[PDB]
Amino acid sequence: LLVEIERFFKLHQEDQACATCLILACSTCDREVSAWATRAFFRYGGEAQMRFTTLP
Amino acid sequence: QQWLLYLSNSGYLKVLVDSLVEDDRTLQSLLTPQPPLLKALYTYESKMAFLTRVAKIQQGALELLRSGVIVRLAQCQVYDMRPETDMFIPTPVDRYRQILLPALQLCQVILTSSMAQHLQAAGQVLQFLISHSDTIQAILRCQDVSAGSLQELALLTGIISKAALPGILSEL
Amino acid sequence: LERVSLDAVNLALLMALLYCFDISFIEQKQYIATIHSRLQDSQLWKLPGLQATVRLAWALALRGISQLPDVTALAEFTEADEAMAELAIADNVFLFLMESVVVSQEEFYIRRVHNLITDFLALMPMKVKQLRNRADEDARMMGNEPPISLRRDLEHLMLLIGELYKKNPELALEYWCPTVLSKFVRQMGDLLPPTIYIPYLKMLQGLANGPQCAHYCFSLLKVNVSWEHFFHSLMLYHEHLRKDLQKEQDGLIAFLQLTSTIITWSENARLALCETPVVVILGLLQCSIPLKAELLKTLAAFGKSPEIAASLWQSLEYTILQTVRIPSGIEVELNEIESRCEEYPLTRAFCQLISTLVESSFPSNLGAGLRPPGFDPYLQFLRDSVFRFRTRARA
Repeated sequence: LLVEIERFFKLHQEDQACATCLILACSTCDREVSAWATRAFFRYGGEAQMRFTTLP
Repeated sequence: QQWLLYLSNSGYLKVLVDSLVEDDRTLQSLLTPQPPLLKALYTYESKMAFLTRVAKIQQGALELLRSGVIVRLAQCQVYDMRPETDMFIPTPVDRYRQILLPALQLCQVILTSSMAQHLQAAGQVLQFLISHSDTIQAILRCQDVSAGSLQELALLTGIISKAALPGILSEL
Repeated sequence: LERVSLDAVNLALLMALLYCFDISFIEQKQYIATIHSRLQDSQLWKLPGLQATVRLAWALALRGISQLPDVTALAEFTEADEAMAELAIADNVFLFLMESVVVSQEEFYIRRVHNLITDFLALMPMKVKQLRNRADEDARMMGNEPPISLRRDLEHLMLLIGELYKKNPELALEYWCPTVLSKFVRQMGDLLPPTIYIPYLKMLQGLANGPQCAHYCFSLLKVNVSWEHFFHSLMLYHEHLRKDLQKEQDGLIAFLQLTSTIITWSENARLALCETPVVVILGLLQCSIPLKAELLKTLAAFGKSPEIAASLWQSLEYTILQTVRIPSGIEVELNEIESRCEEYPLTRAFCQLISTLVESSFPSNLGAGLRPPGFDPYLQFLRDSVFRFRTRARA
């Protein structure tokens, strides 16, 4: 799903997606693309799509 | 052996390449100094020989090339000109062509002495030929002791040609 | 005709003269032989360039005529042809062709000239090689433009082609249609000297003219120098440029001119070139370069009609956004564009790219992360432009 992670998001939920995203980023032997993308998702979520946030 | 490593480094290379540039200038200054010539023929020729010898082996050729041989040669501008353009004239032609034969041998030797093919050396030599083309062509026909020097120069270019990607082959 | 150098009127006579030499057989060949001899004598005249051309042309033809061996056996090639032709080249016989070609009864002229142009390929190859080899060796590693141009006879020939063939696709097709020209092109492709290489790129651009020709040019690089090599060259130059922080401008400008010409006249193929020059071209744009505008023009050609605009928009936003610091106001945003798009060419290129991308679509929440998102700041930038326009230089 790295390229579309909405599907993961939908089924699993946002929190879980974030957690997995963190693991992929940290995960060792991974391609830079994967780690960077996961880092990007973790940090910024999906641009103009899913936003990453504290809500009152 | 031994030397290649030591010598390399230092010193010599740097100094000797710079001295190539100055070699061109030194051939002109050559007329004057015909006299101070005696000194220097004993030395300048010896320098060319030293350079040629280093080129004959793999490690030596690498050091010369690293020193930026092609650059100094471009700077000397020995090749990027026509000798005929311009003492009894046949003597000056013999002398100038003479310088050209040794430098050309040094270039050919450096080229072949690496892996002349896909290697970087092949590319550098081709640039040498194309940039100094028409001299190669011009060299091909005529005579005298001057012819003898001319003949040797012609062979040297031919060796450079085939040794590289065939200068002709490249010029498809 | 001699008692004309500049006078354009000379062109009117070229049809008759080109065709006349073409039909040398008609003459006798006691007469043809006499002309040949007279011409060699006539090498006295450097001032008349156009005499030099026409004579050179006659030679290109004569060689073919000598095919009936009665004539050929009689003559010695070195003395009879090569020496004279070489003299003519030295006396700027190619230069004036280039002039005839550049400064383009059209049918008679085009037909007769294209016959001339082709005759030179097939019959002449010895001369081409002689010149090419001559050129490679001549220069030595402060060259003035005049010094660069002196020996440039081969490149001039390539330009001759470029001007004559340009538009005209009809003529251009001849090159591509069968796999000697096709040989010529392969041959030209081989010439490595940076200047020959750049003119080769330009000549091909001219050849690329029809939607049909463009397709062949696409295949020429792709299948039977490859497109990849081309981008590689661009990539290498990019590194050298940045690591460092005229010759290159010549080469690069030509590289871009060519990519532009084909990408414009192409179809599904556009995506293929797009993915590949797109990434490299983007990188080149980041560098200052004089050139910026030109790559933008090429990029635009690459831009596809559909959804897959996104890579391009990101490049553009990233390539305005990156340096700029944007406060939370509007002006800072304008500044981002102004800083990057410093010169006139840069802007015109930018406008062409933008015109293309804006044609029908872009990504949502563009610029997300870095800045206040959305397309709006780009339009603001135009305030900088068409506000200013009134005060151009230069209509």
